Amino acid sequence: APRGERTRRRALERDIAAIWAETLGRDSVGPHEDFAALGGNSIHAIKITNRVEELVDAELSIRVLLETRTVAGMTDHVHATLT
Repeated sequence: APRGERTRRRALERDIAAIWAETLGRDSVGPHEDFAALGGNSIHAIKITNRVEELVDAELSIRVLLETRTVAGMTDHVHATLT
């Protein structure tokens, strides 16, 4: 039962990490790296969030990125909304 839900969530996490990496101009971003430690600013926060919203086809507060601050944290806070 939760093998499936772990697979579901890791797939989202992969995609969100790629959005962060592209936006922040890095080859990749780790699941637990802090947004600000990566040089993330308000412009990046908006772009990442806009793209994650297009990805899951749902509107999300910018607080979702800015209060979780990691790709894994954001994933979980989004994966919840969808569940």
